[PDB]
Amino acid sequence: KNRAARVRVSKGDKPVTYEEAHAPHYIAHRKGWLSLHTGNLDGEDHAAERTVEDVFLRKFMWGTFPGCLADQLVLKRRGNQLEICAVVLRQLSPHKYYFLVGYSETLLSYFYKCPVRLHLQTVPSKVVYKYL
Amino acid sequence: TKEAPETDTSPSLWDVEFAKQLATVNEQPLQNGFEELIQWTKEGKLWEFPINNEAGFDDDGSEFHEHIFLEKHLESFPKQGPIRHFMELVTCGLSKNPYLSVKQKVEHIEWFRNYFNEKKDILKESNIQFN
Amino acid sequence: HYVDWRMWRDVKRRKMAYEYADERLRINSLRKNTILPKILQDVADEEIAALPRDSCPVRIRNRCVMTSRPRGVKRRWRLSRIVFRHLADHGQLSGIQRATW
Amino acid sequence: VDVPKDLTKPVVTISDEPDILYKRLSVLVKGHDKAVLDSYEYFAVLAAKELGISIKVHEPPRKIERFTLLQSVHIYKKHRVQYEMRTLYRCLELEHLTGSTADVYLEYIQRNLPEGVAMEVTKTQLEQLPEHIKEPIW
Amino acid sequence: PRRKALPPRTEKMAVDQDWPSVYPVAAPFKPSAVPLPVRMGYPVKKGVPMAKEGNLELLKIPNFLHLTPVAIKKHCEALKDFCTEWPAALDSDEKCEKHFPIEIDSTDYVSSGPSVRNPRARVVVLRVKLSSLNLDDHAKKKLIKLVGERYCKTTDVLTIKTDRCPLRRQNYDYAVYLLTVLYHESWNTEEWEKSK
Amino acid sequence: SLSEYAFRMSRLSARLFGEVTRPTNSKSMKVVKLFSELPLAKKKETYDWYPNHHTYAELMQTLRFLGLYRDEHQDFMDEQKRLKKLRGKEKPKKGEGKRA
Amino acid sequence: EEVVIPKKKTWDKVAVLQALASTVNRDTTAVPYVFQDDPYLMPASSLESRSFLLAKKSGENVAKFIINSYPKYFQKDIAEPHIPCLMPEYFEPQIKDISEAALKERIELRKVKASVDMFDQLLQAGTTVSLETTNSLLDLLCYYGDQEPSTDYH
Ligand SMILES: [Mg+2]
Ligand SMILES: [Mg+2]
Repeated sequence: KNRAARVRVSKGDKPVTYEEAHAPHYIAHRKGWLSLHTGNLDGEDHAAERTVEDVFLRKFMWGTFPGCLADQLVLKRRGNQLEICAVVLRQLSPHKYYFLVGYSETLLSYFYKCPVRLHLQTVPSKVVYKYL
Repeated sequence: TKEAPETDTSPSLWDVEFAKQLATVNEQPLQNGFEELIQWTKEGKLWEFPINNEAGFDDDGSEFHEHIFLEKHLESFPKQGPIRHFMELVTCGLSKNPYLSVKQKVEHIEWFRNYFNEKKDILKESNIQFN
Repeated sequence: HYVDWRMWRDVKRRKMAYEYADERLRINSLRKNTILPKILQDVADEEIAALPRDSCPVRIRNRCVMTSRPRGVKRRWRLSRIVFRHLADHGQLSGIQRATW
Repeated sequence: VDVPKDLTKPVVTISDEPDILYKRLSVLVKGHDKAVLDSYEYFAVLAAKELGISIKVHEPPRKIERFTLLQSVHIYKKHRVQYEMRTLYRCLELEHLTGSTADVYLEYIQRNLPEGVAMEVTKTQLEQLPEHIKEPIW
Repeated sequence: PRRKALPPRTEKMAVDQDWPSVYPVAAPFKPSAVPLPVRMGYPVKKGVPMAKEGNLELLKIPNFLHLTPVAIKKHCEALKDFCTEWPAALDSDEKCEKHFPIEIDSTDYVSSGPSVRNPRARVVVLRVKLSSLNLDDHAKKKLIKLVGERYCKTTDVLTIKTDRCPLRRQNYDYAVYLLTVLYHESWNTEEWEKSK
Repeated sequence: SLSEYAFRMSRLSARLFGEVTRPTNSKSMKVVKLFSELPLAKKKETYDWYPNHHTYAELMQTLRFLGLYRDEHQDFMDEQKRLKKLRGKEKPKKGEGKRA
Repeated sequence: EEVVIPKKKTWDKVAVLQALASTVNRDTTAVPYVFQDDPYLMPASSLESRSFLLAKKSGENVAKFIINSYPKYFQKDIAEPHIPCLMPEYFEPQIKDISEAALKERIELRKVKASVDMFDQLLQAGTTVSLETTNSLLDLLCYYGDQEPSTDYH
């Protein structure tokens, strides 16, 4: 049987998100892409460096906002800019969010040598697409 | 006022710290998205449009005749013989190379000049007079 | 802090091959010709063979940058077939989708 | 009721040197999504009409690069997975521009280039015969 | 007690407002700012598409909310002061090649990333018809033998492509220089030419 | 297999376009290809193949001791390494090991 | 026949952005741009408005502290063109020798204590000190009042 990126059915008590409920054969039919850049286009270059930056960002943000991320990130590149769009929870205090936004935006700008901006969208609870 | 002040003299600490107080009166937080882009562009973080792939890269102000015409550096070599033919091929490829600078192309040539000065005794057995 | 020692040995090889790249280039030019004397070409055969082994570019291996896997590596992403699919199957690689036709 | 009584506009000085001419300006944008290109076309075409520029649009054929990989971590050769990257094109052929007009239009659309969309701008400049070419010296 | 979120500011918006002021530049989809009941997603059995609140699919879209027709027309009205007028004389292409017989091509590449470099930007192409040059029978016959496959007899166009030097200004100079030494050598007559 | 006029004309075109002038065999034309291109070892895909794992691992190790990054993986293996001390399965002293 | 070619127009690299910003106005339904456009993160009261920017400014200082304390992690430069404003700053003196040029480097970094304690050593040795160098030390001392400038952390 196939296993990649599939959430196995259960009794019915397990909540899943939209992206987590669709398998790889829906990535261009019912889902989009979590990262958007030009590396993988025909005739373009530096697709390998853009991938290592993505892998590091998803981990930097998972450990920098522990227990706060409601769903996967959405990385966007428009020229020199790098826009990180995240959906976070409302448990943490806003004072601590503004601290981490300025700490991460700055640390990542000096690391990758690019202007970085972070966009948060708070939700009360993790959105549920269905129950498996 | 005075026609010519002491422009050569550099501002003192009192003048450098007073100019930082005049840049704070007009200091205000970013009011819109456009202003952020403007601030970044002035600092140098954001690219200047329209896009130029050669931005910030001038190869030491070198003209095309410094990359393609390298037989000016072959004046310390035999004018005729195998060394000339060989060194006429090195400079032909060095002329077709857009990945090197003129400062790097001369290094290659100077290395051969010094290399043939150490092999003089070996070039005499083959009847080759290098300097 | 690399994945394994096999990876670490390749990092050193790519560093030593970058320092001697020009010296090896200039010497090979003498060998790859029928113009210069055989006596001189024989001396260049010994000078480039006396350079350290790790300076030779053929001793470099394109391993995966995440798992250090020597085989099954895609050169465009520098990843192994197993890691590439893990990111592509989760929609983390821009433009990559599954093929059907 | 609150509105800036006066507005400041960026200074545009006129130079003495002559301006550059462009017989054609070919803009080729790539992307993985077609609706993002159909939407970028509508924006780039409408921005040309308001600036007084001639523009023609055509859609070059797409390119699909495929490749296959093993399905399992160990053995099971027969069973593999195939992937593809789809590259869609959209060419915007402008005509009869100047250096300044193209400098403005390009900056306007390059900045608003959406995510996952590249661009190849081919500029066809008009020049005159050099002085040395007018007559022979020999 | 716990801090509660304020209601979305879409309710305070009026219908006859100025949208460009809300989305002046490119920005991600903010459901608390976009006053549209837009939905996205594949519905479950006897269900409806997911709402915009918390939807990641709408965040993945590169929206065009900052480029509404109202803004475009308003943006370009302020950009007409940077533009120049095209010579009315040069109406057609046949008249452009009579005063400007040379055409220089050069390509610029725009790609995401921290580096803007691209080695494909150094290339320069120079095209010119031989009918616009002051050549005679001999010079023209000799020029076509030097350039080789760079000349197309069907179109009578000489194409010079230069990608030797790092920068694009150098290759431009190289191409003009090549056109010059070709023109003059073509006019020059040598002794060996007699043995044709 | 060329006429004298064609040979002396081709030799001239080569001089103009900066190509090889002297008659050279295929073996010796590799010297032109060795210096007209950048060697494989100096290409950026070769010497910058790997990302510097020292920086990534040393940076995030420091950020964890500073309290700014939470590594769920170190916490896992730090809890296991703490339960093996209570069970007696502790790493021995170097040199003074079980063997001698 | 002669065709009149138009004159070339020039402008600054930010001129096209200032013309587009002149086409918009303040959004009445929104809070200042600097804040996060989100109901839970929007400042309700005036105290939040000021305490929310002081916390975001505090994260920028915590990152600069880490960037200047461990420069080696951020030295790798991949940007083209180079961005000088995104590279670690070096506040420590590099010329460890005692000379006239080694004191000038400690005056440009505003090292009051090190420069004065090192000026005595240079003066004790008897080496001639230029009057343009001793005048540059007075300015550093007359301004701060023989006290060290403020720093992120000691
Ligand atoms: Mg199967
Ligand atoms: Mg091999």
